[PDB]
Amino acid sequence: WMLDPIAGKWSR
Amino acid sequence: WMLDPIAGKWSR
Amino acid sequence: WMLDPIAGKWSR
Amino acid sequence: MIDKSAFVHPTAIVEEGASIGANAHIGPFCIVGPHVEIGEGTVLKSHVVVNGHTKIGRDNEIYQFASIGEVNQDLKYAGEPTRVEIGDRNRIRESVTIHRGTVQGGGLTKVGSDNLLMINAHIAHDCTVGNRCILANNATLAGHVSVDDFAIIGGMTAVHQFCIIGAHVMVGGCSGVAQDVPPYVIAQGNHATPFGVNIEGLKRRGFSREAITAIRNAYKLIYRSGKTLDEVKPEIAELAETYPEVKAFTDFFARSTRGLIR
Amino acid sequence: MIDKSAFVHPTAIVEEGASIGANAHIGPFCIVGPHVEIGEGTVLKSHVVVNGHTKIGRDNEIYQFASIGEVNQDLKYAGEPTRVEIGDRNRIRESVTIHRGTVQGGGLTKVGSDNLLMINAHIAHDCTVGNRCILANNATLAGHVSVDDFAIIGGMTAVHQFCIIGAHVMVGGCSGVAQDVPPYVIAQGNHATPFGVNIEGLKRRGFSREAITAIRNAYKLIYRSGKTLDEVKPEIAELAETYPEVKAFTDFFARSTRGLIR
Amino acid sequence: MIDKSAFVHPTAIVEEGASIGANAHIGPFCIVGPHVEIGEGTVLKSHVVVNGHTKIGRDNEIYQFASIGEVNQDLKYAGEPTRVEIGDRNRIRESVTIHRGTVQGGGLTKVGSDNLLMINAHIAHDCTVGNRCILANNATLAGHVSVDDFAIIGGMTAVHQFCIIGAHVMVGGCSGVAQDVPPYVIAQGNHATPFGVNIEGLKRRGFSREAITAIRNAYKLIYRSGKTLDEVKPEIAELAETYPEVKAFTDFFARSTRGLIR
Repeated sequence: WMLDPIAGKWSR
Repeated sequence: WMLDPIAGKWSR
Repeated sequence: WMLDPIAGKWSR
Repeated sequence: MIDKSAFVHPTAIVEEGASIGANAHIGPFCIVGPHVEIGEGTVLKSHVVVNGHTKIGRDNEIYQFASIGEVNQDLKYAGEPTRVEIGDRNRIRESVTIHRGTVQGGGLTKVGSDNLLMINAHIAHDCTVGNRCILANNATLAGHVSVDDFAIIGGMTAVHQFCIIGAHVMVGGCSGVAQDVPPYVIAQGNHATPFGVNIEGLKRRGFSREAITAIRNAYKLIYRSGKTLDEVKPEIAELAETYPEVKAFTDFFARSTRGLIR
Repeated sequence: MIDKSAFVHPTAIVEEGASIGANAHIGPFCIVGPHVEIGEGTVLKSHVVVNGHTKIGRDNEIYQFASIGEVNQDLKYAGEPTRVEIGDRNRIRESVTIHRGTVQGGGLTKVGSDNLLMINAHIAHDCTVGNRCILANNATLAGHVSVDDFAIIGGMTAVHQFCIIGAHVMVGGCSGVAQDVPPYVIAQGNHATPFGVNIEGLKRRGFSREAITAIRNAYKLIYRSGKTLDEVKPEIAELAETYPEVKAFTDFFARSTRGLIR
Repeated sequence: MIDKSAFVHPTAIVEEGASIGANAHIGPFCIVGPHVEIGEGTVLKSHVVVNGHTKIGRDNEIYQFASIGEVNQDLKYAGEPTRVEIGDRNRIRESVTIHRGTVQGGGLTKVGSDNLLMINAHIAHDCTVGNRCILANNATLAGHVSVDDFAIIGGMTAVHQFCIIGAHVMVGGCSGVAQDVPPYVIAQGNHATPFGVNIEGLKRRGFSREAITAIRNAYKLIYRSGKTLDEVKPEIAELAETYPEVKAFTDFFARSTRGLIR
């Protein structure tokens, strides 16, 4: 799990 | 009537 | 030819 | 007055009347107006402008080129003595702008605690940002906007005037929010539309499996059942009788005035 | 020279040769180059950089972290002595950037009077902004762009090089304007397309019912009649013989070089 | 130490330990930390903040309100001594932000030489920008992003974490890049998709007709042949045996971890 605030999404 | 410059629209 | 960096395109 | 334990750089300008708490740090080239209150341990790195009737909490870190308490951009504003209130432990990055309220909007722009306001984030007049929120790079809140606890607003996203961004909501970057976003929802696009529940966020914040399922069922009622909002409201309130986390929807509906994104 | 009635903060740096008008105010940490002219009553809050061969009018309010007259971003620019001209009573907000022109583009970037340039608005080399305009947060004008009177450009909107934004036009936020926008039109999206006439704007600016109707009919000719632009031009000119407000279209067509958005 | 030929404005603050090269120029109100190295001929116009363990090359021009080497925005960062490395002859415009890396990401944010970073461009922690690149106004690179040589990123475009923007790529403005972009490709939209080869760019950089054709054929294999990426890889490697410029694809695939935009 990785939070990408700029993208505004939780990435995997 | 309300002008929203950031939105770029006239709101109601 | 014209480069428009802000637009991110090559214009004519 | 300036606490004896606070540090004020020789190049900084703190106007008489300003109140600087213990162990606060006002870096070089900063400007602090006479009606400003800076809490204990708060740090202003450098090149920070803080003016107006503004109260800032404890342990905040405000970075260079940020503008706090400044005159808002509303064309109706005429210099009235409005205010700004900022809580504790907020991280306000480079070029962030937080403007004072307007009399017409309530006279107050408020920010809670433990928020991360990334580069060039904008908080317009009369906005209310809760706690533990994240406004990503260039995130822009138009006037009169409410951003509830734990909400995350993606980069370059603009929230239109008077809109509410519910608690635990996640708004994708490059979006345009023109209506209210119920809590626990993921929204994206211009204009923004719903794409489900922020399950990962809820997991990380301690929500139980039962609560998350109840929340998903509440989401389905709103966007899947096909039943008008007014028929769904009592259904959700009913559901909240067993799962308290669902009451968030109920409290949200009572505040909504722009309608829900769909 | 600096007028005796002007105020220059001790920390500000005004280079010999600069001309500062009566009752002007140069706040702390500002930098004013030797080829700059600041009109009567103009205020530079603090942390403002103004350089190059730049002339600024009367009663302007320029906020912290703004950069005016600075070297443009065109890769062809080689330091030639180009210019910037700004009118009266403009409100230039935090982080706005207005760059000098290029020799290739005419050597001049011009801004009129009574404009509101919101946070981080950008006016590139060789642009011409009229009067009573509004560039919202992060609005970006690429080089050689013209923004006519009363035009409003939404937040995060970028106008591509050489494009013209007609008078009384309203561009929705988060847009990409790749072609010319006729006056009185509402445009939105990337790339931008027309969505009718800015009726509310025209109402507030004193346009009569007859003029608004004539304008709507002109709009229909362009986007509804189905007749090629060249067949419509004489028709609109004809219409303007009775309703002068319609000549705005005629004057606009004569300047257009990027074609109309559709 | 500060070279005898370097100029440090009296209002600037260069902390003991900083290394300033020959003929460098540190303008008014700049702040340079003790762990900073500024190369020969580099200019800091004014109001520039440079801190952290940061090394900047020769002949750079850094404009007002830029923040270089500053603490990154990653919530995991806890103040570890990470670094930033910037090359030579870069033009870093107003309000650009370049943040230090994170231990988790490798501890380094790197920028090459001859790049143009336009107003408010953002280079997050752990990014690697090559040479001769252009990041247009408000272009935003999330953490761990790689931007290869000659790449141009349009205005207001955001590149998501860990993505790679291939060499000679052109990303249209107002875009959202969520995956890797092969070299020589033109991408645009949110999320971004491919629209062909950057032919004009290749022409201007000396590519022969044969190389451009080979590159277009490689592009067709990836997006037109319909053959899975793994079946195409050996085909492209085969093609590169005759046209070396095509190996760029091969080297790119070896680094890709987010998959290709489609």
